[PDB]
Amino acid sequence: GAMCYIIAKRFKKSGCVALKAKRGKELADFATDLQKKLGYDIQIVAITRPTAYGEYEPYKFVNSFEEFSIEASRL
Amino acid sequence: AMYILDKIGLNIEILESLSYESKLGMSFKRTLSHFNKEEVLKEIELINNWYFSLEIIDDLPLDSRIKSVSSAKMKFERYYPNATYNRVFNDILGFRVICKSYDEVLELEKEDKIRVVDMSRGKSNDDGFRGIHVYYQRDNHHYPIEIQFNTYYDRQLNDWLHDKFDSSCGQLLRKYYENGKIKSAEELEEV
Ligand SMILES: Nc1ncnc2c1ncn2[C@@H]1O[C@H](COP(=O)(O)CP(=O)(O)OP(=O)(O)O)[C@@H](O)[C@H]1O
Ligand SMILES: C[As](C)(=O)[O-]
Ligand SMILES: [Mg+2]
Ligand SMILES: [Mg+2]
Ligand SMILES: [Mg+2]
Repeated sequence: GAMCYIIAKRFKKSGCVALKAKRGKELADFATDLQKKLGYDIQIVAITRPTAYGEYEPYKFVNSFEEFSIEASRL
Repeated sequence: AMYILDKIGLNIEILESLSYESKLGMSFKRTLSHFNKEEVLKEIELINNWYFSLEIIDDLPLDSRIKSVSSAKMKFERYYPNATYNRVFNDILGFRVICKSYDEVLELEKEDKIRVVDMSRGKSNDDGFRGIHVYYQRDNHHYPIEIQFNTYYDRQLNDWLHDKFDSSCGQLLRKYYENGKIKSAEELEEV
């Protein structure tokens, strides 16, 4: 089905962590929780397509919520 | 009925359905002085959560971005207390589209609920950026929804301006781009 990409990026630091994910309650609750833990210097955003958002280049693609959490916390 | 909206699979009904009603009990025509930062951030956390859960967004034939609560916090701190709420928190849901011409975008002016920010010849403080951003707002208690329009020509320099950049610096880079002096990422690193 249709997928989006959840993105983590530190303001004023180029590049992001990206995970292809399904929009829904599970993703939304994961993102809200992760944003709280990471603090306000990190942005958790959702985009449709990486090619539409050059502001997040380069994209460090990951393959799980666990890897996304770990890599986002390293920004 | 509007050509540009038909091309991007949107209409007023869809925009209404994607609009979040504030429960703060305060008109968004008011300045930030009338809002409590903690209340605003809790509400924006809920809006961000809502947009992360709406599958319909991924099915629309145009790109979009759900801005973070961290961006909202920085905006609040930067614009408090004199900025107007509807001018600050107007891009939580933000669409992005390539338009064939800026003239097809200006037809949106016909809709009373759509505010057009025409920067196709620059912003008041010109910094090289070019494009037209529009904001739909269902009423004074709903969050606006943004749609960023750019031609391919303007999008190219906007991307390069984002990668590297006084307003005069971006303004001069735009002048060099318009003169044929910047034609690639390699050519941008010399000028
Ligand atoms: N000088 C510039 N160079 C490139 N892109 C620019 C630009 N000025 C504005 N833009 C684009 O236009 C969008 C809207 O600009 P503004 O509302 O003035 C700042 P902003 O959106 O708060 O920045 P942000 O993307 O860090 O949140 C920006 O997010 C960016 O994509
Ligand atoms: C249930 As989960 C892996 O989004 O935290
Ligand atoms: Mg930013
Ligand atoms: Mg925002
Ligand atoms: Mg800002």
